[PDB]
Amino acid sequence: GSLTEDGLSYKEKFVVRSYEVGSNKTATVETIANLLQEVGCNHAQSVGFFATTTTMRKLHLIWVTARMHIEIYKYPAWGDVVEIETWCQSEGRIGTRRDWILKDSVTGEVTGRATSKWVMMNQDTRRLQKVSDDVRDEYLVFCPQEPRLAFPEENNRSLKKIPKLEDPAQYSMIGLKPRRADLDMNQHVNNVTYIGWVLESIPQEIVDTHELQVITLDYRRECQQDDVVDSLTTTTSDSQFLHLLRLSGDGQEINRGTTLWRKK
Amino acid sequence: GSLTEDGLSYKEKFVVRSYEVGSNKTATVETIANLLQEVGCNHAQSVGFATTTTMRKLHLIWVTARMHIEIYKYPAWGDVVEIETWCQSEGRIGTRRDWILKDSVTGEVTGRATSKWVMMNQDTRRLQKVSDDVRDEYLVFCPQEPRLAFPEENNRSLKKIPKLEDPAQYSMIGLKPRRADLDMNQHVNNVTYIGWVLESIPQEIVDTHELQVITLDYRRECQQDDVVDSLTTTTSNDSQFLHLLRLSGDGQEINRGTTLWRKK
Ligand SMILES: NC(=O)c1cccc(Cl)c1
Ligand SMILES: NC(=O)c1cccc(Cl)c1
Repeated sequence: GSLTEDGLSYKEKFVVRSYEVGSNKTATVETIANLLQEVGCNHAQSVGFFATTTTMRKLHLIWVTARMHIEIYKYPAWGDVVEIETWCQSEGRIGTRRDWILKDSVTGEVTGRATSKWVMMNQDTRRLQKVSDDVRDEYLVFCPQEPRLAFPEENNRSLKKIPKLEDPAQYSMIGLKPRRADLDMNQHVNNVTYIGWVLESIPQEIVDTHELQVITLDYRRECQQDDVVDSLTTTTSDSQFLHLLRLSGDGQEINRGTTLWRKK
Repeated sequence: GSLTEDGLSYKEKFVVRSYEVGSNKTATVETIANLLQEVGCNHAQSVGFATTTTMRKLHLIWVTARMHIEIYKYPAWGDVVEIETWCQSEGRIGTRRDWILKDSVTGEVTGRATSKWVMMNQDTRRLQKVSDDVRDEYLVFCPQEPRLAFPEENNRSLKKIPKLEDPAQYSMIGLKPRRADLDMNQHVNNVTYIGWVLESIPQEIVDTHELQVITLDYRRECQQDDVVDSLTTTTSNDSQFLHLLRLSGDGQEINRGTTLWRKK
């Protein structure tokens, strides 16, 4: 992988692996999400970087995902080369946004796009906060100054408010627990695991006859290593679904989301 | 990746990804096992394939009976690991796939693995010896003189594994596969069983030791709607364990294995 000519974005090529594909012999949305995370990590490493600035480490501040939005037009087949370009943009004091463009390496056509919102949090107390002047100054030199959006369209799917699923849910998958492969190097549950858990409550018949086109996921709270999750889904309609992940016992919300599926 | 000069083995280089590492910032044994499977798939594709012409006609497949992996050094995040793989016929019993892992920079062997595969009818699940017609079709892709990753006289790769007796010292109850655990054929990936074995190892061992050796027997599959119990008993500065995976209800065995851990 490499930073582009202007040093304001990063590109990387990936060959889709045999274990990364589903029953359609194309990459799962979880493989795509893992690759987006990997190209995001290589971008931070290439520019001097958890990927925190000098002041953030001193104050015990980290970047945490508030929302992930992914739209796939074509899932790459096993053996195909996919190229991903990623960049960051400051959204003032609210936080930052990381965006991605996925392309077929052979045709150069855009096969997908993603956008994510990140907020600053104290890693010990878990308290959110606006981004400081000094912290902003440290990372602004790595972001394009004019807006560059993967989802430019006014009133698009990436910024829509998501409601809370009401009981009873139409479908459910209960007792989901993370295993050691679900944890990252910091012993926290990988953000991609939550996408898998959302997808667990989609009926098999939808998975078999439809392809996932859009997934928007809000992150409210973490699932700890010893927590148990219930995944809930209700059809709101192409097929559209409303999703809710909550802790198995008290019913404490961890995530909410929506999916849009297209008939094959 | 590429077949070597003589066309009897295959080599591939892999850069270790951010999500592929554990708490030590080096590749998990499940990442290693996934890579072994990937280089095995690319080898079969490069030589014309994962069944021969006669196998497809008779509805016969290759299934893993045993996997044995020994790691001397786990590659760090960002490191390049090179893996060489080859197959050998073991007469009518079946075949063996072997692997050598090396650090690309030093050329030092950092790991090795060996696996035994048997022929099974896809539909009835009945095993069978390898016929001459099938043998003739794949023998041209194997070295004729023996080439063993584990040449040693009384090495760990061929030791008989006993059945863990109740009560187990440790256990992890109610493990269930999710859609990311399935391969393109909708069967549970062989690497998931390694993860489930490791689930019953106490955290203190994972935190202070490194896994050196894992030997795993495969007896029966876990189906998409099955629930598994992972059982471990210490059999021993090195720690050794006896492992058993069984179906949560009737206690039907699916796997048995052993692990050897060395203090960090
Ligand atoms: N991790 C960061 O602070 C950050 C901010 C902007 C661009 C990049 Cl590459 C990284
Ligand atoms: N899949 C096979 O039958 C096989 C047998 C020997 C070598 C290789 Cl590369 C493949």
